[PDB]
Amino acid sequence: PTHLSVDTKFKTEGLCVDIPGIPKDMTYRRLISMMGFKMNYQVNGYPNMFITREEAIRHVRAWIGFDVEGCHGTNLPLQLGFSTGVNLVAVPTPLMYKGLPWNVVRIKIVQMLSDTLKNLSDRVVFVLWAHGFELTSMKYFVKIGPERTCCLCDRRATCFSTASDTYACWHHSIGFDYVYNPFMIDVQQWGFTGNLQSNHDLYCQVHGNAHVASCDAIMTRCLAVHECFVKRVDWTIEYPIIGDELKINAACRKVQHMVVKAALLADKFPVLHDIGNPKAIKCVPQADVEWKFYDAQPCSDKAYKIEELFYSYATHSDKFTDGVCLFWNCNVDRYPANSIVCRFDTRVLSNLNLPGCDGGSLYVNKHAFHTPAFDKSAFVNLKQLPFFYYSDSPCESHGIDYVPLKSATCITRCNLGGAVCRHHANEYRLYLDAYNMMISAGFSLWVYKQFDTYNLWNTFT
Ligand SMILES: CNC(=O)c1cn(C)c2ccccc12
Ligand SMILES: [Zn+2]
Ligand SMILES: [Zn+2]
Ligand SMILES: [Zn+2]
Repeated sequence: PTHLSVDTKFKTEGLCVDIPGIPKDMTYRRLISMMGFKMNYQVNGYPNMFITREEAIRHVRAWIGFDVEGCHGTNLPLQLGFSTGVNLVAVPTPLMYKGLPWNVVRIKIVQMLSDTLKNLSDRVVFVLWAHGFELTSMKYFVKIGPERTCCLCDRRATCFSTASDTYACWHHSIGFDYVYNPFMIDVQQWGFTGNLQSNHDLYCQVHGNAHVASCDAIMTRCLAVHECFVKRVDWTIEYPIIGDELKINAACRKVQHMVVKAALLADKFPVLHDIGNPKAIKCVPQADVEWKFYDAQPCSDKAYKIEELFYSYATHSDKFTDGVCLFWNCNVDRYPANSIVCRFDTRVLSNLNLPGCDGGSLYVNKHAFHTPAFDKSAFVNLKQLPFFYYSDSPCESHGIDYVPLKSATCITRCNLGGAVCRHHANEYRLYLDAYNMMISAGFSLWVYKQFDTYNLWNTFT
C-alpha cells in the first residue's frame, strides 16, 4: 500500500460549488478521467496523480500550494495562485500579472516551479484545498505518461517541451512549456469542518487573507504543514542530502564542544544543567563539572515556557540557578540569565529551511523539525556569543600551504607567546569555516553576560 489506490473514494462536497451536480460517489480513477487525463492502465512508476498523506510528508520539499479562482471556466479568465506568492491570470482568448493566454502562462509556470524546486526536490506536489477550478485547469499546463529521465542528465523528468518533443528535470527545463507527471494532494480529504480560512486561522496569524489566489495557496500549504509537522510529528522519516547537511551538523558538534568547554574553563561552574534532547551525550566529556540532563523533545508548536520546564509538580526541583544551563536547540520563551544557548533563526533563507506555520519554519536536515518563530525577546537576559577559538592542545604540526595567522581571537599558548604555530593556525581556520557554516545555516549563539574570553588566557600557566 505504498501508493494511493486510484479506486480509493474521493469526497466531492468541496467540489460542488464550481462543479454543481458532481456525483457524491467518486474514485480518483473517475476524477482523473473527468480532469481530462488518461492513465491507460500503466505500471510505469506513475500509478496515481494523487498521493497519500504519508507520501506527501516524505516529499514536503516538493510542496507548492495551488489555488485557482474564477476571475469572472472556459468562457472566463482564471487567477492561478501559488504558495510562492505568484498570481497569473489565464485568459481563454502578492505578485499580480495581467491576463495572458494559456500557451504563454504555461511557460511561466514551468520557469517558476523549476527555479523554486531545482535545489529542493526531484518533483512537485501541488497542495490543494480543492473546490473544482484548480482540478479542471490542470489539463492546460500538465502532461502525464510513463516515468522518464531528463534529456541532459540522469534525474527524473519533471517538464516536457512541445517545441522539441523532449523531457527535462527542473535544472534543464529552460524554454519548456508543460509540467510533466506532477503529484497532488487535496487537504480537504483529511476531514475538516468549515472553510480554508477558518481552519488555517485557528493555528496561524501570519498569513492574512488578502483575497487573491496566492493567499489561499499559502494558507493551504501552511495548514498542511501544521497537520503534518506541528500537531503530528515523525522524527523517524529520513530526508535525502541536498546541500551542506553533513558539514553543518559536524560544525554544530565542533562549536558546541568549543563554547561549552570555554564557558566551564572561564567561570568554573560546579554544575551544568543540560536541557533538551533526551538522547544527548556530554559535549565536553573530560570536564570536571557535575553534568545533569533534563529531557525535552524539540518543540514544534510554541516555544517551551521556562516556568513549565522547571515545574516539578508535588516535589522540589533541582537548583537551576546554580552553575550554568545549556539549551542547545531547546527553544524556550525566556532563557535564564545563567545560560549557554544555540537557537535556530527561522527567518534564515536556505534550501534546508522551508516556510512554516505561524512564523515558524520547517528545517529539514536528515529529519524534519518544525521550529517556533525566532523571537529576540527570548534572549533579554543574555548577550550574543562572540566568535573565538580556544585550544589547550600541544603546539605540534603532525604530517596545505601557509600564510602566518595573526588574530586576537586565537586563544592558544602560542598566541599568548607572541606567534601562532602552524597547527593552531590550521585548526583556527578550520574552526572559523565550521563556525561560519553553522551561522549562515541559521543558528544563533547566546551566552550569560559575564562570559569573557580574557578569562581563558590564564588557563596557560
Ligand atoms: C531543573 N528542572 C527540574 O529539576 C525539574 C523539571 N521537571 C519537569 C521536574 C519534575 C520532577 C522533578 C524535578 C524536575
Ligand atoms: Zn536534467
Ligand atoms: Zn499560515
Ligand atoms: Zn600553537
